[PDB]
Amino acid sequence: QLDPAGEKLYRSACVVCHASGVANAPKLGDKQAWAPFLAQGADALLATVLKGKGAMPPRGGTAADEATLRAAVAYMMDAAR
Amino acid sequence: DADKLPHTKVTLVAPPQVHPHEQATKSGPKVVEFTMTIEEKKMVIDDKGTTLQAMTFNGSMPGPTLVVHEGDYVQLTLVNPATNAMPHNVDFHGATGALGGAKLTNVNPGEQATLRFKADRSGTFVYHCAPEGMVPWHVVSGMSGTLMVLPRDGLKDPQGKPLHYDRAYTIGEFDLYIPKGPDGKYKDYATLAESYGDTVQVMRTLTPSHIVFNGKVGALTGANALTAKVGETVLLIHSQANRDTRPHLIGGHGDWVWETGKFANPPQRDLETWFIRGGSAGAALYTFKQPGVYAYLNHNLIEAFELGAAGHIKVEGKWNDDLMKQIKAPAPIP
Amino acid sequence: DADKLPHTKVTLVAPPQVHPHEQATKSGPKVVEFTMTIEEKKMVIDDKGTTLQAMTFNGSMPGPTLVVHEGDYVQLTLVNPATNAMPHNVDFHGATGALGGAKLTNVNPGEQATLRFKADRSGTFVYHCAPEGMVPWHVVSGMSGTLMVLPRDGLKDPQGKPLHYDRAYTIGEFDLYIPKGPDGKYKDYATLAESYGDTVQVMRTLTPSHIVFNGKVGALTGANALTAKVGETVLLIHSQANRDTRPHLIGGHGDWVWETGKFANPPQRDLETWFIRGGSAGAALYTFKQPGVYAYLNHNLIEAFELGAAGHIKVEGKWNDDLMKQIKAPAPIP
Amino acid sequence: DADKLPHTKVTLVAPPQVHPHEQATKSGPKVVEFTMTIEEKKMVIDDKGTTLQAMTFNGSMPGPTLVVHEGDYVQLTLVNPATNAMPHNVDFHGATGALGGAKLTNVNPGEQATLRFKADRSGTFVYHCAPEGMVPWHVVSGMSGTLMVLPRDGLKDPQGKPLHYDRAYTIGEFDLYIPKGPDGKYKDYATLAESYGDTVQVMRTLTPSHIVFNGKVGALTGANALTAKVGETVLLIHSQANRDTRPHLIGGHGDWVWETGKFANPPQRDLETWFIRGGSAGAALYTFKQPGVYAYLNHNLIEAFELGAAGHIKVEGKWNDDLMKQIKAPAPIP
Ligand code: HEM
Ligand SMILES: [Cu+2]
Ligand SMILES: [Cu+2]
Ligand SMILES: [Cu+2]
Ligand SMILES: [Cu+2]
Ligand SMILES: [Cu+2]
Ligand SMILES: [Cu+2]
Repeated sequence: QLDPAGEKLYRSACVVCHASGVANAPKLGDKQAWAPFLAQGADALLATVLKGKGAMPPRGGTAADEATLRAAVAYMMDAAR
Repeated sequence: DADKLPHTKVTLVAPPQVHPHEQATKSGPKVVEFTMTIEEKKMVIDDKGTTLQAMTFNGSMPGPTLVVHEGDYVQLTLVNPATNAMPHNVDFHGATGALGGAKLTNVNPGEQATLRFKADRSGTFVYHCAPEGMVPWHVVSGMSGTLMVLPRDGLKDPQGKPLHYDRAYTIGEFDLYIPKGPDGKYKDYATLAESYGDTVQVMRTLTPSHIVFNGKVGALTGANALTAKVGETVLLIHSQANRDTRPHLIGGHGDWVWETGKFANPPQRDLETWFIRGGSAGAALYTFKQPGVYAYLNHNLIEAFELGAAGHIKVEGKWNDDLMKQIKAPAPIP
Repeated sequence: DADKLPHTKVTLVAPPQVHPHEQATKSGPKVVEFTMTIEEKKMVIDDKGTTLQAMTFNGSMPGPTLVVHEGDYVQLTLVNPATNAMPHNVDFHGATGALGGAKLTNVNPGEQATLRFKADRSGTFVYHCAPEGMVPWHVVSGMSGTLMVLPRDGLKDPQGKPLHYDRAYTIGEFDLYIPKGPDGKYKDYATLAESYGDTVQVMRTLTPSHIVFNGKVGALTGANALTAKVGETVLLIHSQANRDTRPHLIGGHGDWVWETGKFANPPQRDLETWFIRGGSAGAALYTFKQPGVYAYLNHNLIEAFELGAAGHIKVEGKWNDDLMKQIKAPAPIP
Repeated sequence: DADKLPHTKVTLVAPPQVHPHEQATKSGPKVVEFTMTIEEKKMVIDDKGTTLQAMTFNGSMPGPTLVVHEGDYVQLTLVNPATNAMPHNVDFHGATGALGGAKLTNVNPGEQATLRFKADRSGTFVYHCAPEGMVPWHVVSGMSGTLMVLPRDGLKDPQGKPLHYDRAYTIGEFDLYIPKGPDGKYKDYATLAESYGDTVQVMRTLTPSHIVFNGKVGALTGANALTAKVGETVLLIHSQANRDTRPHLIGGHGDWVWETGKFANPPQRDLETWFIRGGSAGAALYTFKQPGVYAYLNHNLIEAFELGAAGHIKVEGKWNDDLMKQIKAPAPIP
């Protein structure tokens, strides 16, 4: 079951790149684009968000805690199922 | 061929000043090299401590004005320090192709790029950041400035007579969209990206919370008022990258104005108020005839006095009674 | 020397009329004397009985139009009767210095002042009240009008050919910001000062509750419609001291239009719709070719028909079938 | 005498295309016959499935562009099929008399009418429905398009030099006022009439929910992107029947622009952004110099990227490094 804190974080910040695909960010809900990410699993995706990757800044450019970031990753994964 | 031309490096200056230039020049085309470094920063934008999660070229709103001459090539190095969080780029309205250069200048934090383009059209032109997918946010957050491309023999009136200014000022007007919380107070955000969602909500209402000259309410007032003298001719460059404005000099006029900002068109004279279309820069000449403090403002007076779109020019010199005289000072009705 | 020049006194008339003048004149420059008296008053602004706590020059919105000629001096006595509550002044966009005259004409209730200035630039120019710290409220509450400075030689087309009108009308467009109560009904205020705070909140939304020609919905309609006839040339002076507007004559055109309102610039011809920048007055000539009832309006049609920015012109004369013919009247599809 | 003039018949085409025409012509005046049929229909205005209860001329927003030459007579048969619910008519800004023809073309469902008028003024002119008491609703619901009246000698620059275009495209920009329900989602209505009351409430806020080119977010993208080649001159006709807009070609310019849309006036050159007044049509020529996909948009970037006022031009040809060159690709800061 998702937590409302994830979507809230997504809507406040992450959406700026992931709504469309700013700098080739995998778009929210893009089923094919997200398939390989789903296969990596949630922990790996969360680790990437925390670290930053390419044009995605560390923590997706937020000051959110790990649990809230996990919840936002979960919301993003959910939209791709 | 640009590679065969002399190269000159220009040192930029902070608004409202404009870097030293030539107007009319006997020089032929050259490659003029500039560098700008992007700075994201939280900035206080009014008298009441309201903050903006801002984005800037060179640490200022607007970015500095770049002057060349028609037929010069602009060669810009754009630096995005690793200390920034977002990717950026640059779109010059004065340039031809590749979305104004935006497609060729995509820089992530820690990266830089160099663009050359031919400035083959005279006029004041907006430049602004335009990262694909997040364009309006970067513009409204502060990423715009002006390129001025002067005709090789300077400005001309509609009959071809030479016009010369003694000083140039650059004013960038910024429509801001700062979110309020449920308690009715402006929100302060810990990071740039955390400000986005609530900011786009405000953007969609098309109603700015603040409209400011040069990055804050009162930026061009008090100690920081513009200055001039009776007899001096000033060029007032006015950019608005996102929304219309209507500049007016209170107690003055636009003597010669290019409101669409393109010098190959004849200017209009004697303007009370002119009109800068969102996404352009225009230019006005005025020669002061009276001393005193003037207001330079957006003549939607709510936008000017309530929301912030107003500055001052303090002018020295001798009062001219022929132009204006107080015949009877305020006194009781007889 | 303005002293030593002959003086003349002009009696003003209420909008939409304009006081008798000369276009092309053989007269030399003169000091033209005017008086205006400020009136604060409650006014009904729509057909539902909504009121505005208004402030006016000479009892009308807009104030009367003052006509001189380029090179004349305007000498205005401004009277603020003791029956008023607020201090007032006047800022002429046609004037040079002292914030348009505002600094020299600060009159408290029970006071008057006399200002002279040289009308050295031709055009239609806004004048409006501008008390320090109170400017937008005084302007949106009704304190604006037009100064028309005609070239001594009359109006001219782009090729320098003479243009002449048979009658002039003056239209002031007023964006109003009337507060609503918790019940969603417009508020009605006992006193002017009482209206201040609530009005400032509505102003800051940048959304007018009403936009009216000449002080109320339907002011220029019915018994009060403007009139002309086929073959007659009319000058339509349009002022908007605070907000942009886009005049259009339904079934007509602007034959010759100075949308920025400055007569030394060539006019444009054949306009369907023109643009008056907030903080300016512009002028259009039209010669009627067809009889009937025309609408003259702001062509944001919501602003016109929903909010009030529309008037009528009733035109006498003979229908011209060459210009327009009903070939088949509405009839059933076979 | 227009009776006695030869008649010609035009087959209209849907936007953004414009029916084939002559620019300069050796033909003399003719009566040019057009037919348009009104269609009220529910339309999907984005890729998300949002609907508008729309009203159109000929099934499209905008209606088709009609081209004649100055001195021709336009003879329009307007049909309002029995299938429709509302009365309609047509007001041509290019016509003189009877509210642009609206008084002579009132057609109830199941009726048609034929109007002739003399196109005696050159320019791009809006036409729109204007049923008494319902004008703004019909217009913002989709009932507008452009009449282009070309000079008989073709388009001219400010010195009277001939300007020729290889293709013309017509873009109608529509500010939509789509109501929202308690769930924050746009409302869907079963019939046109059912949408009226809620739509009027949105209109009065003066804030569009969407602003679209040619009836849909992203209408001018993909298979329906505008197209051209390096070396090709395009005429971009831009109509806005209700609200201001500020067209801009990203990476390009307006080489020659008639922003008020009236060809007997000299065009301006080298524009970055131009201004179409609500209730008018304007036109810009541009000759492509670089290949690539350009954005053509309203440069209030919120209106463009958030609300929908943006389209594409796909341009074939060879890149020109003289005009623009990536000197250094994005790479790490040294
Ligand atoms: C806390 C908010 C954010 C979340 C939860 C989030 C989530 C994710 C996730 C789960 C991935 C896939 C990881 C992978 O590619 O292996 C990803 C990738 C990416 N994200 Fe985000 N993101 C956020 C913010 C942002 C922002 C603000 C930007 C734009 C500055 C951005 C741009 C990107 C890009 C470009 C990639 C692909 C990286 C590459 O392959 O180079 N993200 N994001
Ligand atoms: Cu940026
Ligand atoms: Cu731009
Ligand atoms: Cu006052
Ligand atoms: Cu003013
Ligand atoms: Cu209709
Ligand atoms: Cu109209």
